[PDB]
Amino acid sequence: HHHGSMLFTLNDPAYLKTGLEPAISAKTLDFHFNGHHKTYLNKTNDLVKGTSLENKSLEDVILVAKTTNNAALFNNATQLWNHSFFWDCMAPTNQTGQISPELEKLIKESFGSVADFKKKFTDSAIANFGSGWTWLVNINGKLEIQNTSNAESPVTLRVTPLLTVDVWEHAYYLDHQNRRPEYLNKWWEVVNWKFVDQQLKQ
Amino acid sequence: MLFTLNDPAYLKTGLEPAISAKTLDFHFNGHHKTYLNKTNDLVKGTSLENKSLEDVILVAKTTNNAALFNNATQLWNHSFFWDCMAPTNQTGQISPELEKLIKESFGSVADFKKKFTDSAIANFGSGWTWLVNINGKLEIQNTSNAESPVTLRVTPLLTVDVWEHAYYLDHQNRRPEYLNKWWEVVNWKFVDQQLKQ
Amino acid sequence: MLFTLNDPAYLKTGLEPAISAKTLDFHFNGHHKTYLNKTNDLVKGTSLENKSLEDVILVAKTTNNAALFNNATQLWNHSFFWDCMAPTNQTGQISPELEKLIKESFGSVADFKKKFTDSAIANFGSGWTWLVNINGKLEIQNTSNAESPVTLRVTPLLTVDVWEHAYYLDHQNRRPEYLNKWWEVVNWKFVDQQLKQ
Amino acid sequence: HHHGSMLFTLNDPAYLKTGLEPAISAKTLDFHFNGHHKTYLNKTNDLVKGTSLENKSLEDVILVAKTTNNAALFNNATQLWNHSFFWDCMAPTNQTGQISPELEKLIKESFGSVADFKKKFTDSAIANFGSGWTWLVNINGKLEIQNTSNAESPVTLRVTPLLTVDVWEHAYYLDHQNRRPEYLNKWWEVVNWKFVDQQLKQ
Ligand SMILES: [Fe+2]
Ligand SMILES: [Fe+2]
Ligand SMILES: [Fe+2]
Ligand SMILES: [Fe+2]
Repeated sequence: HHHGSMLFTLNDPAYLKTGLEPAISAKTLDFHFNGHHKTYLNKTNDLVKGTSLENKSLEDVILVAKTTNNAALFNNATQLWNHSFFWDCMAPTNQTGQISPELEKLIKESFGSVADFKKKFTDSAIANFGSGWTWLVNINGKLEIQNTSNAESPVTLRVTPLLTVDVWEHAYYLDHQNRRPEYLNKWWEVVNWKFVDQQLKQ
Repeated sequence: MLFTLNDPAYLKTGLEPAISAKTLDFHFNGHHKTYLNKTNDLVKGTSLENKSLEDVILVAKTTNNAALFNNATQLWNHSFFWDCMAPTNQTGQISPELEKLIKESFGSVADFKKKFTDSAIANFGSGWTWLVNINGKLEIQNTSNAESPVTLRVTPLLTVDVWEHAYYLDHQNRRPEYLNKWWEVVNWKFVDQQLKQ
Repeated sequence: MLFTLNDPAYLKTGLEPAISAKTLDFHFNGHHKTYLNKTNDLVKGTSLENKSLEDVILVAKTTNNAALFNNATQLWNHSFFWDCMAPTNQTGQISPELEKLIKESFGSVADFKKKFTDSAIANFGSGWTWLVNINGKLEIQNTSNAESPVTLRVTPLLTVDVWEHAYYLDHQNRRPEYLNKWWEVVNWKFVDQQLKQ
Repeated sequence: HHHGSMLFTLNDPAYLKTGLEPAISAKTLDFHFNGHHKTYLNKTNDLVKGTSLENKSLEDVILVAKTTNNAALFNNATQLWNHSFFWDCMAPTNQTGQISPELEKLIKESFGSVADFKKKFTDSAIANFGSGWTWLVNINGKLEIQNTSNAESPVTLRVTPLLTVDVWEHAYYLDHQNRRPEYLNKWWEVVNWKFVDQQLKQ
């Protein structure tokens, strides 16, 4: 069938060892990336080998898992994608850039103001019960805030994800314990707005 | 501009032996127009006015709006469903490209039909059974109630409706008999056109 | 020993104008007996032999056994459904006890019926709409597919089946008209007995 | 209308300050009980007061939330109950007691052996994806293992809960981070078997 075996791989986030203070500590990123993310990577790779999914791209694996209702594969493959997306969403504070004019317009149009968007994104992330994610998605020029639970993700949907925050407790418990609002508040300072704008141009 | 529907071409003729014109009257003039009315009502006076149905569906899904998602997606599902069928003498045939991908994912066309049929039979409650194209690999997907691959980064090729209203008047609980007769009204040229858009 | 059903006393007469004898023919002899045989098939050769249907349902629910849960609970749901109805001349009345709890919980019987009815209309897809007693406080519950309060620490008082097969032959897409006329067959004697013991 | 208003309350677990080493540290119990459990208690009391659920038992409030699909009420009220049950399920390693011959009888029958039960329960709890709980329940004399998600709980069901472990990440992340198997491994050493026996015989 093939003799060109491939697996998924992960590269260190550039800020892995220095951290994302004051939002996310270097300690948290160690357990988050070397623990959770690599666990999802190894499990996705184990479940796909020796099957018709070997060598398929991660997004094809995610959509096959979703359409065939394969829970174990969906949970690991989509968690593998969500964290890779999550790392691009953030940067050390001095390297975040700013909201582009074009992106600022669509935030105003969909939410009134940038300040209002942040509060509604934050309140939505706080209200997201249990493990999951809160997303900013672009629907053909209209922006929306989406909550998902556990590994569910808009990567499966006909939308463009612009931004996500992880509210699984492992994303913040070492630094913030039960104070998720304090986690989300400081997380705004590490949002990589250069990436959000680049996601908008596609 | 409100969303609108046009009668399926075979509305008065029916799709015997799968679906009678009687059933099509209730299915289109009842259920499908009901979904159309609710959708227009839910969108009227909102920021969703003058947006496509697909945008309306994805807005409903991403914002977890059940009432809007259920009616707008059901509105899309039936329009796709009607396009998937034709009277037995106007079905066309499975294209060489499509047979090729069917054989790849399921071995043979006969095997595909079998598994597709078993999947629709196993689909408990209300819902739909779909054939989708995932970047060159075909898959059979069951969805519940109004759920639909129209939300997903996949291409739907074919669907059969297994809500009981799609078949109860002609077949009552004989859903297997509905599905196997349903194969005779599959609009294969539509399926092939979905593969090559 | 394996589970059994006995014919509803009114199987040949129907519940006109709510449910015809024909609908009852497919509803009982088709679906309900199908759920019975599959429940019987799944518990045969297993540790569930000898256990009551309720134990089987709770075992299926706690172990996430979908096939066993769907069949066994639908098997219970339909039995409870039949006892909830009677021919229009044999429905009995709302007792003073139940009437007090209805207006305590819902304001008036008129507001209750409207809201129970509005609830069943809103119960999207296949499912059931229930009146339940929670230690003296009553509530309206919507469930999907085979889901049921029989698993819960509540006492069920009344249910209407809104699977489309429950009503499609008599009312097709007119679920409100099925519910409107379903009220005339509510075995209000039975609902009051559920309120005791 | 009456003149004896009531509220839900919590008492400190007896081991709150000593901890449950090596399974759960005193620091975790501080955030878990004083943080999470008390937050669930105040939200439950705040949601019911001034309503027709005021002065109703915790179990009645839960079934009303569940039957009427009241998400905010169900999540807080049921989590209030889940943790209270969880604290009774545990005791310091020197005060756990032993499995009674009658409880041992039902375990062997439903699971083959006590060794096989612990593995199944542990494997079930490791596979419980996201936030949730893993339970041992008695169904009219037959025992079963149940996984639930987020706040879901057999307190809603016509069964007797015998034992639960909390697998929300806040239950273990400060002591064990992503090593949930190691948390569950040590958690067996703090299981209060005499509480499990009392649940069976009541
Ligand atoms: Fe994470
Ligand atoms: Fe339909
Ligand atoms: Fe039914
Ligand atoms: Fe907890």
